[PDB]
This record gives sequence, structure tokens and C-alpha cells, in this order.
Amino acid sequence: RPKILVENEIGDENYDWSHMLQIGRPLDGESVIQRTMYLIKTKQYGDMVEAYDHARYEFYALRMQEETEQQVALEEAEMFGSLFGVSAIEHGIQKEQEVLDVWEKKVVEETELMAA
Amino acid sequence: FVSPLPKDYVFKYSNEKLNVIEACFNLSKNGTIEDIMNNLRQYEGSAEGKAFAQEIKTKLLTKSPSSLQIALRLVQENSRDHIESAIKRDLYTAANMCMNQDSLVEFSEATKHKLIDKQRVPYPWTKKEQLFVSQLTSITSPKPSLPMSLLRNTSNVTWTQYPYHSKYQLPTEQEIAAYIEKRTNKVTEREVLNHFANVIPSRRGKLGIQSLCKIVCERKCEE
Amino acid sequence: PPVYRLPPLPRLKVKKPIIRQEANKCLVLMSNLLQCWSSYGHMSPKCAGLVTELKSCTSESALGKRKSNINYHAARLYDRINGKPHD
Amino acid sequence: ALEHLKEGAPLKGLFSIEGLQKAWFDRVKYLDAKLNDCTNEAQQKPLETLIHENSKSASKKHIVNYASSLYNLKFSMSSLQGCIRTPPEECPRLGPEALLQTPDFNRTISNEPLTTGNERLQAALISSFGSLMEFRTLLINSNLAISGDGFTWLVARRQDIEYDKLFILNTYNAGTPFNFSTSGVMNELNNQYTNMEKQRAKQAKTKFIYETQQKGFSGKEVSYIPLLAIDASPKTWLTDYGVFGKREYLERVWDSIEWKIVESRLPQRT
Amino acid sequence: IHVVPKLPNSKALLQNGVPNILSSSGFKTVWFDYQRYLCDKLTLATAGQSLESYYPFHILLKTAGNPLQSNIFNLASSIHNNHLFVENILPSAKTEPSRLFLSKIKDSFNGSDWEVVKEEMIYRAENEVLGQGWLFLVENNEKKLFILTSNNNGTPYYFPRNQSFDLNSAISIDEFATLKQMKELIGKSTKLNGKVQDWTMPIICVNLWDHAYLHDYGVGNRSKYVKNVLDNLNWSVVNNRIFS
Amino acid sequence: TLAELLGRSRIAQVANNHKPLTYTGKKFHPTHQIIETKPSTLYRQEWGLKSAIPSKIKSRYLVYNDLDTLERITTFEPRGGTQWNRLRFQEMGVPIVSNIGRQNPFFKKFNTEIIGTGGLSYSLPGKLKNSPNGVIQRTVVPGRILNLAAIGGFVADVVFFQSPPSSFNSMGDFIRMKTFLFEILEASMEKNGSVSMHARLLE
Amino acid sequence: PYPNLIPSANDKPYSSQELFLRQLNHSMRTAKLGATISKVYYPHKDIFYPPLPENITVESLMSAGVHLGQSTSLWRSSTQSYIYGEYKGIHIIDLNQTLSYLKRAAKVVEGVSESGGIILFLGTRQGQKRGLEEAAKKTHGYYVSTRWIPGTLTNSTEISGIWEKQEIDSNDNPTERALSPNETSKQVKPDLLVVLNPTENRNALLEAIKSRVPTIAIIDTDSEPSLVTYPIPGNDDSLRSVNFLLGVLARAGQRGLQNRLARNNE
Ligand SMILES: [Mg+2]
Repeated sequence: RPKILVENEIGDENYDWSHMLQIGRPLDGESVIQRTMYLIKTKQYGDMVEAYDHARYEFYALRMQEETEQQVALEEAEMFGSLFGVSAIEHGIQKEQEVLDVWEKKVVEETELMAA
Repeated sequence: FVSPLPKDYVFKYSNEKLNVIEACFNLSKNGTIEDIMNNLRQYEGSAEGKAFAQEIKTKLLTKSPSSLQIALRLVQENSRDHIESAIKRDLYTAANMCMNQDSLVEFSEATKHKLIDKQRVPYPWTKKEQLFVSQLTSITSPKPSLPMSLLRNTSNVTWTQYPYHSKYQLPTEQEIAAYIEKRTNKVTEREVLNHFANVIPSRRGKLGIQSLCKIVCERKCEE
Repeated sequence: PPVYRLPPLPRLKVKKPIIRQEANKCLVLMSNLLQCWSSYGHMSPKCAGLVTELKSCTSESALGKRKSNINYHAARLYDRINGKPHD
Repeated sequence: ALEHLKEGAPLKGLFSIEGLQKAWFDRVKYLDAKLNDCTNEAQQKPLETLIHENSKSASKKHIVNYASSLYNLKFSMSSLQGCIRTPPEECPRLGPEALLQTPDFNRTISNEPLTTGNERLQAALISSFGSLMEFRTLLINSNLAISGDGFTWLVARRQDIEYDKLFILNTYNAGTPFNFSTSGVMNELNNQYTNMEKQRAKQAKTKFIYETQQKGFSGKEVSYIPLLAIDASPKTWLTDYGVFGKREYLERVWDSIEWKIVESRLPQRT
Repeated sequence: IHVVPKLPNSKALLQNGVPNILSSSGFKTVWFDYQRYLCDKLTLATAGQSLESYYPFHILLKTAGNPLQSNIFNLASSIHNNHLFVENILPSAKTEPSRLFLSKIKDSFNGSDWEVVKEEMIYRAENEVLGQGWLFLVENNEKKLFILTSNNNGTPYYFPRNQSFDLNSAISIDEFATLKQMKELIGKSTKLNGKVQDWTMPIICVNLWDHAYLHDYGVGNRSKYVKNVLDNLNWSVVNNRIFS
Repeated sequence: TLAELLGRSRIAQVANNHKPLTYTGKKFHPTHQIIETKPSTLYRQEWGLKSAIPSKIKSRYLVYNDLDTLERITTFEPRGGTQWNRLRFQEMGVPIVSNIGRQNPFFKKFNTEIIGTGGLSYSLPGKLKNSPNGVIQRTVVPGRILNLAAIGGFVADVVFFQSPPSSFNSMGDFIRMKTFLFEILEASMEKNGSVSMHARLLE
Repeated sequence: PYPNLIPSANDKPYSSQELFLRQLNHSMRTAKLGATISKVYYPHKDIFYPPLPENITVESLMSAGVHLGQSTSLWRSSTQSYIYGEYKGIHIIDLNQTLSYLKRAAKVVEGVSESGGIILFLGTRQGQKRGLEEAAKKTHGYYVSTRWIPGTLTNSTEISGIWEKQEIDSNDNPTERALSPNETSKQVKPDLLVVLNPTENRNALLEAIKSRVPTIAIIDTDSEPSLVTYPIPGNDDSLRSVNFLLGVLARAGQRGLQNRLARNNE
């Protein structure tokens, strides 16, 4: 999952780690960890490990929800006559194809070299 | 070495509270604590501001009346007069409090109750009436019975107002008002802020100066 | 593993950067022909097209077709890539 | 049409005296009247049968859509029941903070089939989905995702009326949960288009792809027996729960499912 | 972070709604709550991505070609479309439709009247979209205008995501042929992302979602609502978004 | 304090590792955190790292080990292929389930082993996927045969009814050129974190 | 506007140029529509809208990336006082210290601008040019991106001999009279050299101190801080942190210029 490291105003943010989903921040392992730390501070889970587990479990549900959202959005798009010119897998195949073509010509030359 | 204030910072004294303070605590030549209390009682305006005024009246009541009166008597005189004389006056009144001949400033007992004995609970007080002006003067003035004198400085100098404070702090409402008057003889808020935050060389990088100026504008002037 | 740090040198450079080109087509054809002639007697028609191809290649000149900036990078980046302590 | 709900006093769990009416009684009226306007016949008959008759037809399309809309709603409402939670008229509407709340579907479980019998149904669900909680997450999250007019369907793979395996699918606007009625319509249209072009390969490959998508592991086609429907449209939940309370609504629905009906719908296993 | 824009005379709108078409509550439902919700969702989707910096319209244009991340597109589309709709609605920021606009309409629809065009639009709205959607009057690279329906979060701008008709229901032969032609055109594009050129601009967006009408007009009477909207809309805004 | 801010901040968030950027061994899952820029930030060479990154890099994504080294260069590689593999997998839509009879780990001192899947799929197995044409029973995916088949950023075991000679024997070790369709049956995940897919060749 | 636009016929469709204009119009009016995006970093905004020295915080500096010092193995121990701690195999610059030094630097920049001094912004790194030029424009000042030819101040007459000098008011009006050949040939020395990569141009620093010119520099955790008059501890490698500091300095100098103009007017 790509990570942007270019900071927006660090002073402007104000995250209540009662929950994971903050607004300016995305959902990631960081958010989990922040939640764990919050739990530790508040002493809901006195143990660190338990708090971590809890945060992980909170994350998982959110991730599952995110996954379902995208798939159903795609389904909807398919239903209502949306048209996607290049799918991700198709793109990948195309990318592979050029490389393979490059390899083939080179490989033939190498075989010829070897023969002679 | 300064730093800006946090983004959650709010100036404690709101506009309406400042206005009610201005209404109540401003007094004439012969103002009193009783007069202030009356003013607080009869103030009318915002509900929150009224509640605040009531609260401050209550806390005045809780505190001692004679000491408050003495303070009131002192402050106008000190505003009028110069530093050294004011200091001397303060010293004299402290002496009088220590050695109360007239027995009209229950101080030592109150201190014992508070500082020595116990932190909790206010003192009940055993003296509550309007002291006369001559009596007040006598309380805050010297006599030939006891000799009094401040210890001599190297710089034995006397002045009516501070030589170096006005430059190196946030500018008073009065100064802002004077500037506005000068400008008049159009004017706008942004221009005023620029003048205060940029033109004045001593107060270019003052921390919460623009905000202060804005507050002042909100309080006093109009469009 | 055992790292090997050099001392401070005057100039990091390779004395002969190889720009490993591909071998010549005409030479290859000639070698193939030679290989064919090792078998099949002196000049049988199994290598009838190969000889023709060789001739076509070596018509204008004996060889058909006629540098790596590597020590332009070493020279450039030596001062960076050093672990030379500060001044 | 239904017995368990009425015009005066709605369900204590989900809907309110006005909000229920807006959701159900008015919608149904709108649909039936529209259907009557479209078709001169006033005989209701079965809805499913009508859909089957008039499917794969652009002229007889609107009527089919209206039948689907009516049927789906009815199916959704049959499943539902009363609940323990307070009415939304008493409770406050959820604000923007509802979006940021973590869902408890991963950790908590409630109102299972087991609590009111329905053991074999529960076992079937478990077999399909791994667990009850997993099934629930699949259902509710899918419903949330729909974001528009649609329905989430618990279904059973028809190969007596035997079934192979339980499943869940979403369907939108006025889409049927039955596969056989609409299976291969697109392929047929493609074939017609190709014929027209000829009259006036890549296309062959696309057709082959379509065919393999359609056809099952053995049988000539496949169909789905619906067991549970859950509506996703704003029509129902905007009245009571506002904009932000879709998830809350879905939770409430889930709490107030009558699983006995679902169990009855579920046929015998092979 | 994406936040809702401040509308002109906001307090007045909150107090009243919109004089003719939307109530105080009904306007809040469509904008002051729903728009906010949409913005929040978009922020959640695109918090740490490169999409955070871009405006909704530009996000939609970026995303349109991607099959995955359709949720982002949907949200972005909704946000833009809804604000267009609100802009069309607003009383001020009486204005008549422009002469140029009328001439363009006449050129487009076989020399028909504006009332007739409105009637055709409302008929299209009634017939085409089931459930949710949008009703646009657009203008393309050929200067003539035309009516464009979308089925939930379909954009008027980019024709592969017009989302103009529902294949969940049965479809015509002509519609299928049109789809096939579109697909072919898309394939002809020949870029790595695979995105065609398109210059469709919306002139009158209308919001056929239930977040606008359902409070005021009930579950029926969506057509009536649409008619009301058409009758009372900001014409100055429309005029502004017309000329090249 | 500053220290607290540093601990919070986005460089501290990237968990450190000194694994090879060039690893020619078997890659079963991502090694390094992928790091993207925006286009604007790329244009002025800023990635949110210690230093500027060379203008030669035109890709928005990268991977790194050290913010700064003794050689006065950040140790990075401009590639984020692992995200695309994940996205391909998602598109394919074959839900990963443990073939061993066990509960799904996402539901309910430290264990460093991979909790279920590594997070390439949070999809649940029970769903169907409808389309205009109908409900998709068989997932159709194009892939390449190597000799095993490369199917959308994953290598997968393959099976068929009869081994086709015309396609295979015509080009024995240039089978990689021709893309063939596949029917993906199921995806299992082993202890080492390898996704063991199983496909079926269609003709 | 657009005088050479040949508009297409009414029966015909839009031309390419006409279409482009329509797109531009759409962009200006209704593209940035659906939402507004608060709290996000645009690179350009630090150059064209830098904050005043007052309003800068530690948090802003951290966001800029000013805290990230060179490396643990590339440490000049001369810079020890400035560094906060080490983390991720990198020395991290104490940022309160950075702030105070920046303020001090900003004040001196403002002062020389007020006095009407020649400020010179020196920045040899790749991306720095545009921001440097902007800063130079902001105060009526100067810059160098293409390399500093050794001896611009020490050997001024040979190097900077054949370039045009000017005259200036108490304001900044050219007052174009002819400079005499004796009047032209004298050196015109800067009153503030401000560098963005002091480690890369040691030479420039060395003549500044020979030529008796106060100098400001972004001292990283490998740079010698004693080599100039007003060091600002910070991250000189990243382009955005440098720009932020530079932009601040420019803003400080701009203010001082404005004040000077005001007092001239008075
Ligand atoms: Mg450096």
C-alpha cells in the first residue's frame, strides 16, 4: 500500500484515537499503532499486547469494508454500462508483452552467437 | 526565542466580560468599593456578562472590605503621582497595617487563619463599614511618631511613568485610540494592524499583537 | 561479509573501460561455414545458402558494420562516494 | 399485502409511524399503479412468472422492472420482524461522526438462527461462509457498498428443489436475483450484432469468454433460490435514520430478521 | 481534506431552503448533510493518496478509466454533480434564460420551443433512470446541445462513465450497438491508461437522487420536483457555463 | 515535545529494514514499504525523505533502506510493482481461504508469523459477482505459460483435460509470447506467505 | 484578449482553439467546484506565500523536513550543539534552536533590506533556481544558481567588469543618468551573502569573510557553522525545506523593503 511521506501541516491535525478512522489520515498500520498507544494510555487494556490485538481487529473490519466497497462499486459500474478501456490485469499483460518481445529478439541473436 | 501560541488558544477574558468590567470598575474622583458593588448589581446587557458580573460581585463580598477600600484609595493616587512617592505611600500603609492604632484592618489574624493555620475556609471578618476619606488618608500616610525611609539606590531617579515598558510589551488600548485619532485628523482595521505589526520597529515581531488589535477594534470603534 | 575500504586516492578510474559490443555477423557466418566444411566433405551443397550469405555480407568490406562513459562517472562521483572524513 | 406490518402502528425496531409509510405503503402503491398503467391486465398473478414471461425484451422491459421492484421489496419485508432497540423517533439522528465509528461485526455477534431453532440453516450458512460473523460482515458491508437503489440477496445454488451451496449477491435498481431468466442475453445480443455485420477472431474470443463465464461446472445453466432480501435504497432509511445512519439501519434490520421464514425457504441439501 | 464550500446567503438558505423547489429541511438533506457526508467519504478514500491534493472534478477525470477505485470516482462525481445542481438552484449570489442559449436550443431540437425541450427532458427523466441518478442538459464539441441521463453517479463529461442506461434490466438492439461502438472507440484510443478524448460540458444538471426530493415530494412526484426545478433555476449561472 | 512529533511523523511511521533491494531469491510477498509522491512534489524532486532524489527518476513510486548513507546517497530503488500485483489479485477476485480447517484469523507474547493473508486480500469467500451477461461462475483471466503459468502478477499451478500439441509444440520454449485464457479454481496460502493459486487452461 | 482567434462558423463545430478557450473558461468558473481542499501542501505555495518569521513554529519546520540532518557517519562534531538526537541512522537537528537562528537570520535580512543593502542569494543545487530567483525579486536583490566563479568579490574588477551598473533613488527607480567610466569600474559588493549549500561553495564563504561581508547559511549536520556570521541549523539536501527557509528570509527582506519605501514616502 503506497505511502506518501511529504507532510501536510503537522500542527493542524487533531486526532481522537478513541477510534481508528481519522479524516486527514488514511487507514494503515500507523493508525492501528496510534490506537494501541491510546488504549495503553487510557488503561482500557492494561497490557500492551491485548491493546495491539484489539487495534488490529478494529483495522481488519475496516479493511474488509473498504474491500467490499470497491468491488460493489465496480459491479454497479458494470451494470449501468460503464466502460473501462484498460483493466489492471490487461495493463500488466501488455507491460509483460513488450518486455517479452525485447527478450525474444535478443535471445535469437544470442543463440546465433552461440551457434557460430 | 518566542514561539507562537497554540491553535486551540482562546483569550480568557471575552469581549462582553471586558465591557462589563469597564462599566463597573471605572470610577470618579471619590469612588468606593460600595459604589462598584452597586454598579455590578445594577448592570444590564448580555446574560453571560451579567452572570460574570454577579460572580465577581460574590468574590468581592467574600474578600475583606477594609483592605479593598484601602487598595481603591491607593490606586487613583498612584496613577496620578510618580513612582518613588507611590512606593513610599505603599510602605506607609503597610506599616500602618502592621501596627494598627485605630484597630480597623484585621490583617495579622487573617494571615494566621490563611497562611499559618489552614489553607481552606475564608476568614469571617470583624469589621464591615464605610470608612471616611480622612481616616483612609491617615491609614495610607506617614506621621512624625515613626521615622520612615527607603534604602538609597545607585541611580536615585524619580519619574511619573515607566521609561522602557511601553516599547517592549503589547500596545495599550489608549495608544491604539490615539493612533486612530491621529489617522482621522479614511481608517480601517487591516491598515491599523499593518501599522502596529510592521511600521513600529520595537513591535514588529510581537506575538499576539494583531489579535489584540482586532479585539480592541471589535470592542471600541465602529464601521 | 568482509568489506574493503580503500585509502584516499588521487583519482578513481578504470584504465580500459570495455564497451562489450556484439560480435560481427560476417565473422559468425564465416565460422558457421567453416564448421559446415569440417563435416560434409570440402564443398557440398548443404552449405549453399551460407556461402551466399557470407558473400553478401563481405561485398563492400571484409567486415559488415564499422565508447562507454564509465570513467566520467567514477571521476564525477569519487568525492561523493568516498567515506573520506570531514575537512 | 403483508400481515405483520400495518398503517397505524409500524415495527418497534426499525421504522416509525410516518417513516414506515413512506418506505413501504406509498412505494407499493406507486409501483402497482405504474404496472397497471403499463399493462391493461389488472390480474396480479405471480410476479416472478410475469418477469420470466417478459424478460429479454426491450418493449416489455418497464413492466418487468416494476415487477422486480415490487417483488424485491415484498421479499425484504417478509424477512423482517420486531426488535428490542428503541424507535428512531425517540433516538437522535447520527451526524458526521457515524462515518468514523469502527464496525463491531468483526468482534461481536448477535441474533443468530440458533436462538430460535433454525439449526440446519445455521449449519448451512457456516458451511457456505466459514462462520456466522463472516456471513454477517459479507451481508452488511455489501449492502452499505450498494450506495443507491438496490438489494442484497442471500441465495441458494439450484443445480425436490435441491440446492448445492449457499451464496450472497447484490442486485441493483430492478435486477432479479434469478440467474436463468437473464443468463446469456448479452451473448445473444452480441451474436445478433455479428450476424448483422456479416449481412452488411476477436469477436469469437469474446463470445467464448462470455460462454465460459455463463456455463457452470456441469449443468447447461444455473439458478438461485432466494432466501433473504435486504433493500439498500435511500427510500426506506432516509426518513428515520437520515443520511449518515445507513449502517445503523442495516444493523437494526439484521437484529430484527425472522430466521424461521429463511429456514423454511431453504430447501433440502444434496 | 475535502470540505463543503460556503454557499452565498447561507444563513438565509438554512432558515428557508429554496423559495419554490426545496424546503429548509429538504435543502439540508440534499446539501448541508449529504454533500458533507460525500466529502467525508471522499476524504476517507483519498486521505494518503496523491488524489488528496486534486479537486473533485479533476479526481473524477483522473479516475474515470480505472475499473478499480470506482468508489472514488462515484464519490467525486456525486460531489461535483451535486454542487452543479446547487449552483443551478440558487436564487442569487429576476434573471431570464439567454438569447444565445435559446438560439442554440432551437438549432439543436429541430426548431422547438424551450417549454417543449423542458417537457422532453422531464419525459426522459421519468422513463430512463430507475432509482437514483442525474439529469443533464449538455453541450458537446458539435455546438448543438442534448439531454443526458445518468443512473447514479455517472458523469456528463466523460462518455465511458456516462452511466446512461441500465443493463441490469433488458436492453434494446440499438442500445447494444451503440455500446459496442463506444467500446470500439475506447479500444481505438491507444494509450497506456486507455482514455478517450471528450468535450461534453453540462449546462443544466438536475439531481434525481432521493436526497433532494423525497422529503418534500414523497416517493412519487419526482417528475413534479424536476419540473419545479426547471421552472425556478439560476439562469445567470447557466448562461455563464454556455459560451466558449 | 519535538521528540513526540518525530515519533508520530511519517518517516518514523515507515518501519525500518536493511533487507536487500536486489533480492534474486524467491519473492513470496513485499519486502519494502512502497513510497509514492504526488506529481507536483516529484516535479521539485521531493519525496518526504532526508534529501532530494535524482531528476533522472520520473516514476512516482519507490522503495528505500537508508535515508542517508556513508556514500552520500539514499539507498533506494524506483519501483512499486507489489501494489500492482495486489490490485491484479483483487481484480481476479478469487478469495483466499485456508484449505486447512481453521477459523478466519481476522475474526475472533507476540507472533511474528503472517496473520492469515499478509493483507493482499481482505475479501470474504461467500459472494457472487453479477454482470449484464449474468452471474459469473468461472473467473476468466489471461495468463502466460512458461514451460506453471504467470497469471496477473502471480505464478500458478495449471491443469487441463488434454495437453494441446498445436500451441505448445509449435513454439516449445517461446510459450511465454502467446497469452492464453485461464479459469482460476481457488487460491490457498501456505505458512511461508506464498499464494498458491490453481488455474485451468481454456481453449 | 485572443485577437488572432479565427472563430468557426455557426453551422460548423468548434475549432481546436475555440474548444481550448471553452475548456479554460470552464476551468476558471466551474471545475474547482464540488469541494474545497483545506490542510494540504502545495509545493509552489511555499515560494509565493511564505510565512512571516513570527508565525513559524517547530511543527511547520518538522513538516518542511528541516529537522533531518545529514547522517551518523558523515558527522562534523563541530555541529554537536545543534543536533537533538539520532534516529534512523541520521542526526536530527534541534528545531527550537533552528527556529531561533532562523529568526535572527530573518531579522538581519530585514535590516539590510531596510538600509538598502545588496542581498545575494547563492544556491548551486539543482532544483533551487526558481525559488532563489523569486526571493531575489521579492527584495530588490540578487541571486546565483549557475556556479559561483571563484573571485567575484576578491577579484571583482576582472570578473564583474563588463556588466552594467545603475543608479537608484531612495525608492527603486533607475533615474537613468550616464555612469562615468571611473564611476562604473568600482566593485559593487553585497551587504548580505545568503547561501543554501555552504558545504558545496566553501569558496564563496571564504571570500565573503575576506571581503568583509556578513553571511547566512543553512548549516546541515556535516557543515562547519563557524564559516559564516549567522548559521541556520537545518536540512540543506531536501529542496522543500531549503525553499521554506529561503522563502521566509525573502519575506523578512520584503517586509524591510516595504518599510523603507514607506519611510521614503513619508
Ligand atoms: Mg548536506
